[PDB]
Amino acid sequence: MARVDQTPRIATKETGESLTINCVLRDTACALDSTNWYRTKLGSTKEQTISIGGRYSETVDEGSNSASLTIRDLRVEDSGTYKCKAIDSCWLSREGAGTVLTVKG
Amino acid sequence: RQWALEDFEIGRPLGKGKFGNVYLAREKQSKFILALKVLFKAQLEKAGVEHQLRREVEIQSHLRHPNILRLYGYFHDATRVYLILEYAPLGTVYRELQKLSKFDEQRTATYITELANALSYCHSKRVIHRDIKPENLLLGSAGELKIADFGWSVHAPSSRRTTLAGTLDYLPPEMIEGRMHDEKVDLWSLGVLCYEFLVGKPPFEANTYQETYKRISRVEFTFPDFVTEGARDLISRLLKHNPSQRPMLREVLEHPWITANSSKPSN
Ligand SMILES: Nc1ncnc2c1ncn2[C@@H]1O[C@H](COP(=O)(O)OP(=O)(O)O)[C@@H](O)[C@H]1O
Repeated sequence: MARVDQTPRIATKETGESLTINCVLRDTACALDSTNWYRTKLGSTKEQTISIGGRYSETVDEGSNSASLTIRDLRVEDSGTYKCKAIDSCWLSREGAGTVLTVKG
Repeated sequence: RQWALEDFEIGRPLGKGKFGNVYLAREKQSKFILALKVLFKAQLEKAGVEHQLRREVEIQSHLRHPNILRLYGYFHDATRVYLILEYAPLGTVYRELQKLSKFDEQRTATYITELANALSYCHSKRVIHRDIKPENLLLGSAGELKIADFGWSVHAPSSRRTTLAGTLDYLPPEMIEGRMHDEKVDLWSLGVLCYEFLVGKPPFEANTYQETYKRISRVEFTFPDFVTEGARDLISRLLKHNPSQRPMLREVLEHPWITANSSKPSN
């Protein structure tokens, strides 16, 4: 039953807009206190880390066992699949099912 | 967590780390030899590094490269975390440097090539390393270098106060001056390593912290006479105060001194 709900599952945005991704670790006492964010750009096969800073910001809410990623001033290059991936406080592997983002524009 | 201690035969300790020992190990069904690193959770938490290590281990789990120590998996019990690691039979570059005092140009150029190949693969995944020290480099069965410390970051660009205390010797100016830093820190690291490999000591070594700090900030280093023109050139290009003036990793890999002396190629 323990699981990560990542929302939204699908996002279509226009250039210059914003996207917020939420990941919530549910049905476990394990804490989601340190998530890393990853992206595989559309067309590519290469999974990259998302660097925090600039257009990319993140928050973590201890009380709700969640973390979020916000990307500002969206570009067409940003199109791709995003995931939260983490090792929770129980040292167990956790990952969201992903957000498929398409930017047009 | 699917792997468990009974999946492995345990042999002698390979070493003692800050938070536990590393053991020689063997997976029972495949008889594959590996290393099992034990960390005491309480010890990590008291050191305030437990959160950071979980971040670094997650990052490490994605890195598959001949010159990056492979993390096969991990598991835990109530008091310990166990990291299942690639076994590096020839020990640390640090110990090799102690044994040999310094490295010849072919060994040095080959290590630098392997490091640059690793870091190039990392940069392509938007992953950056922290300071790279010889003690955190291991040697595989054919003597191939492996970056082994999981010292990965996380944030780029960045202005966030580094533990400056510890050892300054491997930090770039922009980090000790509290300025912004990004992947260009890895090129500085390559310069310090290229120097230490050839000379036997890092270039900004001083008797006091304050002195070392000034040497780095002002980029004050000199070469022994035996260091050749080609090595001096490469090291001087890497140890630029201005991070943007440092070469690309591809330029390192293509430097005449590297191509003349390395026994390994790019990628
Ligand atoms: N994967 C490995 N293969 C072979 N020897 C290893 C491996 N990992 C560590 N060792 C040996 O054990 C020691 C373990 O300490 P290290 O991993 O450096 O611990 P720390 O967490 O303190 O950095 C190393 O100096 C090295 O000699």
